[PDB]
Amino acid sequence: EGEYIKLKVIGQDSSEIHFKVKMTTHLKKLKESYAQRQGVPMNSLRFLFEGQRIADNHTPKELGMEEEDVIEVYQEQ
Amino acid sequence: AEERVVVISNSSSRY
Repeated sequence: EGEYIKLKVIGQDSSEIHFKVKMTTHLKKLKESYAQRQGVPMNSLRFLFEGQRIADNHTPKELGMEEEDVIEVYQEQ
Repeated sequence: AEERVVVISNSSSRY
Protein backbone atom coordinates (compact mmCIF):
# COMPACT_ATOMS: atom_id res chain seq x y z
CA GLU A 1 0.00 0.00 0.00
CA GLY A 2 1.51 3.30 -1.15
CA GLU A 3 0.60 6.49 0.66
CA TYR A 4 -1.50 9.43 -0.40
CA ILE A 5 0.29 12.73 -0.94
CA LYS A 6 -1.68 15.95 -0.37
CA LEU A 7 -1.55 18.56 -3.15
CA LYS A 8 -2.80 22.14 -2.91
CA VAL A 9 -4.84 23.34 -5.90
CA ILE A 10 -4.95 27.13 -6.22
CA GLY A 11 -7.64 28.81 -8.30
CA GLN A 12 -7.71 32.07 -10.18
CA ASP A 13 -9.23 33.73 -7.11
CA SER A 14 -6.61 32.32 -4.67
CA SER A 15 -9.06 29.84 -3.18
CA GLU A 16 -7.59 26.43 -2.33
CA ILE A 17 -8.83 22.86 -2.46
CA HIS A 18 -6.45 20.14 -1.33
CA PHE A 19 -6.45 16.68 -2.91
CA LYS A 20 -5.04 13.40 -1.71
CA VAL A 21 -3.75 11.24 -4.56
CA LYS A 22 -1.47 8.20 -4.83
CA MET A 23 1.78 8.37 -6.79
CA THR A 24 0.17 6.32 -9.57
CA THR A 25 -3.14 8.25 -9.79
CA HIS A 26 -3.89 9.69 -13.21
CA LEU A 27 -4.42 13.35 -12.62
CA LYS A 28 -7.51 13.60 -14.85
CA LYS A 29 -9.33 12.37 -11.74
CA LEU A 30 -8.18 15.45 -9.82
CA LYS A 31 -9.00 17.75 -12.71
CA GLU A 32 -12.51 16.36 -13.04
CA SER A 33 -13.19 16.65 -9.31
CA TYR A 34 -11.87 20.20 -9.16
CA ALA A 35 -13.95 21.33 -12.14
CA GLN A 36 -17.04 19.65 -10.69
CA ARG A 37 -16.58 21.47 -7.39
CA GLN A 38 -16.06 24.81 -9.14
CA GLY A 39 -19.13 24.24 -11.30
CA VAL A 40 -17.32 24.73 -14.62
CA PRO A 41 -16.39 22.50 -17.53
CA MET A 42 -13.06 20.69 -17.16
CA ASN A 43 -12.03 21.81 -20.67
CA SER A 44 -12.37 25.47 -19.63
CA LEU A 45 -9.38 25.05 -17.27
CA ARG A 46 -5.71 24.32 -17.55
CA PHE A 47 -3.82 22.83 -14.67
CA LEU A 48 -0.13 23.62 -14.19
CA PHE A 49 2.65 22.21 -12.05
CA GLU A 50 5.68 24.48 -11.90
CA GLY A 51 4.23 26.25 -14.94
CA GLN A 52 3.95 23.11 -17.07
CA ARG A 53 0.71 21.59 -18.33
CA ILE A 54 -0.62 18.58 -16.45
CA ALA A 55 -1.90 15.90 -18.82
CA ASP A 56 -4.92 13.72 -18.08
CA ASN A 57 -2.64 10.70 -17.78
CA HIS A 58 0.21 12.36 -15.96
CA THR A 59 0.81 10.89 -12.51
CA PRO A 60 2.46 12.46 -9.50
CA LYS A 61 5.31 9.99 -10.00
CA GLU A 62 5.86 11.22 -13.59
CA LEU A 63 5.83 14.84 -12.49
CA GLY A 64 8.03 14.30 -9.45
CA MET A 65 5.39 15.63 -7.07
CA GLU A 66 5.67 15.46 -3.29
CA GLU A 67 3.58 16.24 -0.24
CA GLU A 68 2.39 19.85 -0.21
CA ASP A 69 3.24 20.59 -3.86
CA VAL A 70 1.06 23.15 -5.57
CA ILE A 71 -1.04 22.95 -8.71
CA GLU A 72 -2.25 26.21 -10.25
CA VAL A 73 -5.45 26.47 -12.25
CA TYR A 74 -5.82 29.03 -15.03
CA GLN A 75 -8.52 29.52 -17.64
CA GLU A 76 -7.87 27.59 -20.85
CA GLN A 77 -9.67 29.98 -21.44
CA ALA B 1 -12.73 29.42 4.24
CA GLU B 2 -12.41 26.11 6.08
CA GLU B 3 -9.76 23.60 4.92
CA ARG B 4 -11.00 21.33 2.16
CA VAL B 5 -9.39 17.94 1.54
CA VAL B 6 -10.75 15.66 -1.18
CA VAL B 7 -9.52 12.06 -1.45
CA ILE B 8 -9.20 10.72 -4.98
CA SER B 9 -9.79 6.95 -4.75
CA ASN B 10 -20.30 -7.14 -13.51
CA SER B 11 -21.95 -10.56 -13.27
CA SER B 12 -24.16 -8.93 -10.64
CA SER B 13 -25.44 -6.43 -13.23
CA ARG B 14 -29.04 -6.45 -14.39
CA TYR B 15 -28.81 -4.05 -17.35
